Amino acid sequence: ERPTFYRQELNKTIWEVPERYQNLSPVGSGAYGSVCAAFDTKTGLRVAVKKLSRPFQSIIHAKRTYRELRLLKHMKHENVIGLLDVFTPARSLEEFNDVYLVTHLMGADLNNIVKCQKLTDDHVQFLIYQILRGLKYIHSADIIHRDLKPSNLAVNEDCELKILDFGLAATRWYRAPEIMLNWMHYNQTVDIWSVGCIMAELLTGRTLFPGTDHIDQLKLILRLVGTPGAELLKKISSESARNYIQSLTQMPKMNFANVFIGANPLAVDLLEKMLVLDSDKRITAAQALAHAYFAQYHDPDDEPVADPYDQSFESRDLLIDEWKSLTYDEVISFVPPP
Ligand SMILES: CCOC(=O)n1ccc2ccc(C(=O)Nc3cc(C(=O)NC4CC4)ccc3C)cc21
Repeated sequence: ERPTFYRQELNKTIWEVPERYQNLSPVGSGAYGSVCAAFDTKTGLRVAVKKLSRPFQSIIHAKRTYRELRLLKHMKHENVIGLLDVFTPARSLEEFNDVYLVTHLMGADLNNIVKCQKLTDDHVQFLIYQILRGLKYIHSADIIHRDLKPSNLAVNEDCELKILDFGLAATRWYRAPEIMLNWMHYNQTVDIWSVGCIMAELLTGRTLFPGTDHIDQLKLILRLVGTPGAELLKKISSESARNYIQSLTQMPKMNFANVFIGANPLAVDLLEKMLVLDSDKRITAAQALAHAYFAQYHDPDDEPVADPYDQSFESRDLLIDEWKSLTYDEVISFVPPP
């Protein structure tokens, strides 16, 4: 039986949700719609509810809506956000215009927990191990975040973490330089770069690359990692592209031990492996988990990978109505987790 729904205005938008979700409180806007904290009267737990913004307005919005719902329905890991529920106030495909997604709230994001504090080495080990374990899983399904930052990390009172907003792509401080140089031949280690920026900041209490704009962001990144070496310059196919980066003023690579003074030598070594300018030489999520830095947390028998994920829809050029219908079927066939 279809639950009883109720209307409420929040941030100049109507929210129509089942009666099971009580006390909606706005927590901000997060990936193509706003998010409310709510109390789930069925479980007694606190949930995050997202109302997608104009999900079937255009073709881009309709495909993005399908992409997100398909991703959420597949993702089943401790350090990756999962779907608790998906609903629409619509009674038919014809009336179907709104999509709401329900996940765990955890408590807060990584920014409100760290709040620019210099964290202890063991605390950093726990936080980074969790992000990496989550990324290993996401990456094994051929899914990348491409915009990982502290605000996409939902964290518990016990510092248990879940990654949010992966597979869909604000601050540019955690962005891989290859994305900003628009190399468009990049791999899964764009996420590893972001992990490196986060880890350095948790260790030092300061943003590693706090650029003021697009130009300044690259300038700051190249000051630490250096201008591209001979090996990386040979890999640039377009001469216009090779002429652009080799005009950003030469910079030698800094020794990280002379930058992160007093830090655990194993933390310095892992940062060297995470913040390599050449994406082909940058460490993977799986390799990073096996690094000596995580010796206390690493368990090769409890670092699972994802089941095969069918994302052939990505190559398809369909009409709004076809993406809408495909999304509707995914809503009605949703099985809540145990
Ligand atoms: C926006 C500000 O939010 C906060 O400050 N937050 C603090 C804790 C917290 C927990 C969850 C959320 C949140 O956005 N949840 C969510 C994620 C996805 C998601 O990750 N989707 C992509 C495809 C994988 C889809 C649906 C929801 C409900 C926000 C949260």
